[PDB]
Amino acid sequence: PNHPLWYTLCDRYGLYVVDEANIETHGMVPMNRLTDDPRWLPAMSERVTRMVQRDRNHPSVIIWSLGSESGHGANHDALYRWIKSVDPSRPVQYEGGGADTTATDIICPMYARVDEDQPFPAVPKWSIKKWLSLPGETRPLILCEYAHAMGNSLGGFAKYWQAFRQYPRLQGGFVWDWVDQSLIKYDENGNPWSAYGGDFGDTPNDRQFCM
Amino acid sequence: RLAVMVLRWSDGSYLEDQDMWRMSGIFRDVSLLHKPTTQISDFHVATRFNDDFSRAVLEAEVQMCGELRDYLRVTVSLWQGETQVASGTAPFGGEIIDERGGYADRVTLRLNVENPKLWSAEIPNLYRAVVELHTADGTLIEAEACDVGFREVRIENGLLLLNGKPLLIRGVNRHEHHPLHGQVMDEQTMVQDILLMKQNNFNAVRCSHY
Ligand SMILES: O[C@@H]1[C@H](O)[C@@H](O)OC[C@@H]1O
Ligand SMILES: [Mg+2]
Ligand code: NA
Ligand code: NA
Repeated sequence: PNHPLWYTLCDRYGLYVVDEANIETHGMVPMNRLTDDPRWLPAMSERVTRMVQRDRNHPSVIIWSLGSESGHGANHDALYRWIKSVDPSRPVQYEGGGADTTATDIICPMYARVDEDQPFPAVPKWSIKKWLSLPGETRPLILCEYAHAMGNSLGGFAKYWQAFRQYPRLQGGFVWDWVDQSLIKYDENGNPWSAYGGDFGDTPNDRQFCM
Repeated sequence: RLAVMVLRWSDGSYLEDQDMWRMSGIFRDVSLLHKPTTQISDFHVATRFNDDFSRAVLEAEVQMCGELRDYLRVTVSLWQGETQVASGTAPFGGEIIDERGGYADRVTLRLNVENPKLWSAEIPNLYRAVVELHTADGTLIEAEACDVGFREVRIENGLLLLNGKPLLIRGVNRHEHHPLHGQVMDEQTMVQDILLMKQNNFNAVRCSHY
């Protein structure tokens, strides 16, 4: 969840907002170790319930999200349903555990490609065009993350937009991401420079992957 | 002496506007068939399966014409080569259908078949069904027969399945055409066409458009 003012400005300038609970357990093995564990349901529920209690009056908020990269566990399903009961007015999405689980109203993959399948076991990333028509699938598809804009990037961005406009159920996506997470350091002369992972003695680090 | 007056054009021609040579004549086989007064007038074969196709039921509905008699029977027997795998015999008189009763002139035979050899284009396993119309005490009135392929065609969850497996149709449209004989078909040409299709990895054909 964002600084309360963010929503106010989105209400007034006009932007559609995905409001997202503060839950990410990426580093767990497997990803859903905590989110499938009922002992972690109370801590997760407060991260979802208190967000909704806070932001439910903002028109700019159109979709609720259960969090980020935490696999898919029973706690997601429980909290999915909680929001659906309390607020029928907004869809719920969640990308974890394959982007098309029972905890999501929207097929919301990250970095699924336009035409090329990535058939990872258990959590494949299908071609977004293919994903739509998988036997029994009916939901819309909006990429929660796509076109990873790291350094000299956004190659093939136009391939996405051609597909979005041609397919009714391909309804776009959210680029990853808006602003580089570089920090300011100063040299011996007081001259500012842009720093990334490791420049603060922080170790282990992931270098420029913050940008 | 037979006399046949064939018209090139009729109101039927309004429903025969296929993209092809427009011809006319007696272009398929003519024949004479002798059926007894008491006769098999129709018969339908169905095959249904359990979930993994390890059990089937062959269901044959047989219709008669002629005078109804208590001594009348139908036997449907199922043959795999020279081995009889299944058989059933019953008098005429189907189950009750509505307030007025049932079909006294029909009977349905149900034969159990364990581990049936399934039909497909990959392996065209066939059985032989023989439909005998006869007296209870053993006099055959007549027999009809057909080739039976055990297979299930269904659409499930958006997929066309044959025997539980999604098909991939390597098909072709095929008109009935011969450069010398026009629209008259013969065995040799037919067999030739099929051998070339299968040799070229086709598994399906569409009867375009008749
Ligand atoms: O006329 C043929 C066919 O019957 C039609 O459907 O498509 C064109 C083809 O040449
Ligand atoms: Mg035509
Ligand atoms: Na679209
Ligand atoms: Na990053």
